[PDB]
Amino acid sequence: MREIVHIQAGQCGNQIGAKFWEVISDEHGIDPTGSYHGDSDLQLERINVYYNEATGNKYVPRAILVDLEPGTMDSVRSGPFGQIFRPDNFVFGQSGAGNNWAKGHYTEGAELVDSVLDVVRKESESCDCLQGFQLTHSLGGGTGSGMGTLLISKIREEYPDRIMNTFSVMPSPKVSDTVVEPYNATLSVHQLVENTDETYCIDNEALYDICFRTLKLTTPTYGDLNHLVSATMSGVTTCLRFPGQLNADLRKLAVNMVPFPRLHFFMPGFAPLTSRQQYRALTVPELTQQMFDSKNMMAACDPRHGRYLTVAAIFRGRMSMKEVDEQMLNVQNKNSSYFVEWIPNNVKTAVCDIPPRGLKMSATFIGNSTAIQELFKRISEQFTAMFRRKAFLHWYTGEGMDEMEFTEAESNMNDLVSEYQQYQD
Amino acid sequence: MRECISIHVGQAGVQIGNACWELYCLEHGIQPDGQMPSDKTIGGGDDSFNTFFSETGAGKHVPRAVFVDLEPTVIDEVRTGTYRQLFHPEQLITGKEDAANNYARGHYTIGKEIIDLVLDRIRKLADQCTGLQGFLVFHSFGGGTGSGFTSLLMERLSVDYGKKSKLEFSIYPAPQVSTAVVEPYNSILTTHTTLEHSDCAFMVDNEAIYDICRRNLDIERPTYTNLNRLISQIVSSITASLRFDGALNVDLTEFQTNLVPYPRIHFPLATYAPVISAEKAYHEQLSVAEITNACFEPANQMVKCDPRHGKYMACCLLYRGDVVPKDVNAAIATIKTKRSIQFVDWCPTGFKVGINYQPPTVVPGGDLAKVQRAVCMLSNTTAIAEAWARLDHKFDLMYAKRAFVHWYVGEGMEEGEFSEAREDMAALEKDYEEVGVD
Amino acid sequence: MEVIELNKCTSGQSFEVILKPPSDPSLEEIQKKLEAAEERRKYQEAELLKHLAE
Amino acid sequence: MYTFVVRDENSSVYAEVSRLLLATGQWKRLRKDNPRFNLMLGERNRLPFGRLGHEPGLVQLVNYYRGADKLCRKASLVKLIKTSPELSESCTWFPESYVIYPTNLTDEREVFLAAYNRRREGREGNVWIAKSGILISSEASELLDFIDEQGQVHVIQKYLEKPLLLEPGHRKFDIRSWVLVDHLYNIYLYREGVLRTSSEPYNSANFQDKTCHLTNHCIQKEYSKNYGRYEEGNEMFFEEFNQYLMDALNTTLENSILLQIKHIIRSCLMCIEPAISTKHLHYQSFQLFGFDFMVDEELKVWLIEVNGAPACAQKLYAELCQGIVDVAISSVFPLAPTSIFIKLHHHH
Ligand SMILES: Nc1nc2c(ncn2[C@@H]2O[C@H](COP(=O)(O)OP(=O)(O)OP(=O)(O)O)[C@@H](O)[C@H]2O)c(=O)[nH]1
Ligand SMILES: Nc1ncnc2c1ncn2[C@@H]1O[C@H](COP(=O)(O)OP(=O)(O)CP(=O)(O)O)[C@@H](O)[C@H]1O
Ligand SMILES: Nc1nc2c(ncn2[C@@H]2O[C@H](COP(=O)(O)OP(=O)(O)O)[C@@H](O)[C@H]2O)c(=O)[nH]1
Ligand SMILES: O=C(COC(F)F)N1CCCC2(CC2)C1
Ligand SMILES: [Ca+2]
Ligand SMILES: [Ca+2]
Ligand SMILES: [Ca+2]
Ligand SMILES: [Mg+2]
Ligand SMILES: [Mg+2]
Ligand SMILES: [Mg+2]
Repeated sequence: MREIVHIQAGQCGNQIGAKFWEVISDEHGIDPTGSYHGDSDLQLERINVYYNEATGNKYVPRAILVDLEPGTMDSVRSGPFGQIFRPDNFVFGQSGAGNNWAKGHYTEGAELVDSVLDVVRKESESCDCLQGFQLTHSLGGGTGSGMGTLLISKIREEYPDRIMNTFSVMPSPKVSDTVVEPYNATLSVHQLVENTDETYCIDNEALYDICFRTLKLTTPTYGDLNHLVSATMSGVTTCLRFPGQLNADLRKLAVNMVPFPRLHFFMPGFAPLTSRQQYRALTVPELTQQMFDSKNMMAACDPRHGRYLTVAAIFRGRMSMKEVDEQMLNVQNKNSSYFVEWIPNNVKTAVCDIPPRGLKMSATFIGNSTAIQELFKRISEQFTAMFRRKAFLHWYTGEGMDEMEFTEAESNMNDLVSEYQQYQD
Repeated sequence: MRECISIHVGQAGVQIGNACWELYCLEHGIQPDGQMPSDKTIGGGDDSFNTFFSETGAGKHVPRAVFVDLEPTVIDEVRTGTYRQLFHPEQLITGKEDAANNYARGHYTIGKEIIDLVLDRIRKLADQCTGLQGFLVFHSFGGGTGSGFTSLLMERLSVDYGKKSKLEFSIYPAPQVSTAVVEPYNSILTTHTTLEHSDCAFMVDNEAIYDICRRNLDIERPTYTNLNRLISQIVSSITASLRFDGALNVDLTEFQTNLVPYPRIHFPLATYAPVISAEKAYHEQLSVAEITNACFEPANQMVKCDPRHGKYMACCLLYRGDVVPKDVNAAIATIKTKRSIQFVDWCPTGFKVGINYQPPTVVPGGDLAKVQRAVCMLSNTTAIAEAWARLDHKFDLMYAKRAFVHWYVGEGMEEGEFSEAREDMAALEKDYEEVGVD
Repeated sequence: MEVIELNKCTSGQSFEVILKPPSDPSLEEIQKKLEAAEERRKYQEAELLKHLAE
Repeated sequence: MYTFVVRDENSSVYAEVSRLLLATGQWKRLRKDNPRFNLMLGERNRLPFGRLGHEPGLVQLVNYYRGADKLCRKASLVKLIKTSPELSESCTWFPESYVIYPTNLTDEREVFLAAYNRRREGREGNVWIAKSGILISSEASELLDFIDEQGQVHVIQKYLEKPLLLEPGHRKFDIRSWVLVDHLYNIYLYREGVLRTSSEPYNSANFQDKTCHLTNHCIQKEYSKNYGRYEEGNEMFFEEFNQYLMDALNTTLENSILLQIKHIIRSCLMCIEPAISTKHLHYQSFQLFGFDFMVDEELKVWLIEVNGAPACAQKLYAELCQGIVDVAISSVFPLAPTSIFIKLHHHH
């Protein structure tokens, strides 16, 4: 009974989190009304990790929906599985955040945060042994970014010894809402560096290029991007939601993936990613070659530009586990120049007999690569291009911030990049 | 008759313990309900099996065992398993959240709060003993509980039972069946703080058990059940003398006498044979000399090393089945004339031999085939130091970068305890080279 | 090649073969170590809460 | 894609093998500390055998047999021959030898003096050579006093006083034979041997000048004045040495010398096979050996020493090195003749 409390904040946070619960709810046999209708007891074995059990055998997600405007959450409640979420778990305001980190963190957000902690405390008080929290949000907006990181800061104060995990969508000018996204992203990254144990970095540019080039989607939408994150989120959490000789709790995964407290930002990956030649059976070598290929990486970073500190791959479906080990040991022993030699056996593999819906077998990739520094390098350059001219700063100074706080975020991330550099040589 | 209290710490210890007592029951003729038809003395008796089993007035034979894990998933299997009736609920101790492979967590953070409860439950078994010999501690090197909480229990056992002996059955970390990257740290930490508290330690390297399962049992990807059913065969061979009538290794003290001439060098290598796949229609049964000859093949050693390039300090041959002393000496003679068995000049060049006529018991539905005769060789070679070398090297590669050290320091451990632990292993590796090399 | 101390019983026998002659921390000390690390945890957590309070 | 590491930058031999490996476009070299390797061209001293064969999914192969030092050491060989029943103390192809520890440190001093005094009284040639810095002398007092001056273990053995001298020149020589033992413990002998001949006339009335007595390529090239006269680099190859044996002695190199060399290589290597074999081992071993033989005026072959890290003749680096890749490395890691070796079959 190692429960996980889920929180989704903001537009991106809630639209992605919605599809996430849609995906795993299907994998566990939970219909849109919370009733179970699966056929394998493996579905219910660890069902209580993400769901509570109400009366009548009803399973209610352990999720807290947060946003500073009603719009996004209203859609979810009216969406496919909107009826499955606890009504009290909807915590929202009306002003909105205006894609302003200061509004989500200091002004609007501060007014609503105490009431979100009221629901978090209520979900925790029902847990037999809380593993920790997981947040899904974007960093370029104002609520998921500004108020999300304010939520983590306060959740880590009331639960200093619980694991704090985040799925964080990183902004990209190619997939942009506003020009202030680097400002918000740089301000959140420093918060995550301090108050998260694991952050899964998800770059919207990678999600977009995968949809255009690999999935062959002429005109990708936000929905299209959210499909990939949904599938990925289901993949990384497979070693949590199902039984296996792993016995992996959030803290155990952190202990074996994070060799240094600040370098806890991961690159996820998924395979296959087929275009509609979609029924063809994918072999184990093919799953492996793709899972480690950059075109299947969702951080928009070339691993061949850095070195892997640790790597964790999960294989789903009925397949030769022997053949699995063979191909994994072939990937490492064919490109050992990209794995650090000072962490013995830093590549681990888990297998799962239950594949995702509609796939005979897949593989989810979780890599702590020093190549992630290229991402923060992008954000830092876009941040400095505007900040040197103080462009758009008035939005933030008007909310109570000072330029000094921006300079600090600037440095605190450049330091982060520098830390990733030394461990890469 | 003197009693032996077995202690199982962590997942590896608990599951291995489950596999052994399953075997002890099949061997001693005990049913899952604790009933023993052959035991004519009901609810009492000072027989050789009573060293591991007590008896209730209702005729139940209850293991003298304690299961401890900082997380309840593994031990919940014992509570509802086949032999759930053997133990009473007091024998099974479980926690809420485990140690997350963090030695500092199982020893300090979490161990400090549960140590006094485990000792209390053990004291309940001691109070049923008329002359408690010692303890048999089963644990893993890599686990945060098995490594971190074990070393704390050992320190406290040396305090509450100063004159009692303590043997170990330790699982050496093998990448092929592990997802932990920090297992080298834990191993070197638990060996340092446990070294002066364990009188004799049998190390089993999963890498060795893994290949023995793939090679002999034709198992392409062995599970823990396979690895454990085999380890409880070796453990059975090493504990049989304490559970059966005999004269060799009749008490836990004899293990330190016959196998450990030097205190720190208390890690005998174990070799077992034959391991035959049951799926083989019918196997030609091996002779006393062939199974004894196998005891010097690196293939069936519990730790892969080259004993030829070491020096034996002691040597025990434990036979089970159709073996008479004549055959043993015949094989030994031929083996000395063909094998490279270099002893230390300050130790006799000899072999102690134990024979039990009951052949190895096989678990119905298991992997091992029923053989007419088998043997387990307990030899104390400097060659086992190869294991410490591999491990100490992996420790050095990570520690040079302080990788993962923040997790240990975060749980209250000082960074100095790392180097202090490492420096002890630098001394341990030195004691082995001084005794073997010229 | 010698055999010494041959003991026989109903369930087996044991003997020796010589091929060639030769040529703690008190209970108080542990409580301190345990509590010492507990104090270093409380100090580390204090500096965390002090950080968050700022 | 096979991978290997290099941990002996001085090995002229395997330096070539490593060069040929990369030439195949199928062998990738890794850092010397990268444990994910297939082939280890390991260091000479203190090679970490205990760390081999423990990488999941890697079949690892190394270029040194653990334990072969018993055969490639001055004192160890003497002990191995005197104690091993397969070689016995009456071995007829190894000069009488004795292990002599310096007095400032079992030891065979008295056992040596007994044979010495016997030879002195028997009017027989009593000239011995001490080594481990080499001394030749006929007075036992000088040989022992020299070892005591040193601090390391020395070995005193009979100096072949009737060595076969090549004409013209009247000059001493030795024969180097390279021998490769693969993982399956086959014994392959290189068809090309070299004679490191002395360019000075052998003089039996003066062991002080160790120039015509020590056929070492460095001594003839440093303290000899006729270096490179009769043959280039004081190195005569089997072709020439064979033609000489026929013209002068009316015999072949095969019948008069090679049969004994092939018999000495077998007896030595087979003797230690049970101690160093990697048949049922978690890793695999192979090694290149350099045997040094002496030939007397009776055409009898004697074993001087065995080199564990031998160098090759400048003219035979390409042929032998590639051959080391064919039967030693590629036999375990094949790539997607007329062998240049002579298999010495034996009972395993
Ligand atoms: N032979 C064998 N090894 C096991 C078994 N279970 C776990 N291991 C090994 O134990 C090591 C990890 O230690 P665990 O026993 O799982 O850890 P723990 O003692 O439960 O402590 P925690 O970290 O708190 O969970 C790994 O190297 C595993 O290969 C088992 O049943 N048999
Ligand atoms: N017992 C003996 N009888 C005759 N000559 C001898 C001898 N012992 C040594 N030599 C001479 O010494 C040379 C070999 O010396 P040795 O091999 O012992 O030293 P070393 O090992 O440093 C040279 P290498 O490179 O061949 O190993 C030969 O050329 C030989 O002529
Ligand atoms: N992958 C994905 N990214 C989104 C989605 N919606 C917005 N984003 C990204 O998130 C950033 C905008 O933040 P947003 O969540 O809309 O602001 P917030 O509601 O105040 O937190 C931009 O960089 C967008 O590219 C979505 O549905 N999917
Ligand atoms: O506060 C900001 C600044 O956003 C900027 F930081 F990205 N808003 C944007 C303009 C509309 C608004 C109501 C005033 C909200
Ligand atoms: Ca307001
Ligand atoms: Ca009884
Ligand atoms: Ca003690
Ligand atoms: Mg938006
Ligand atoms: Mg555990
Ligand atoms: Mg030499």
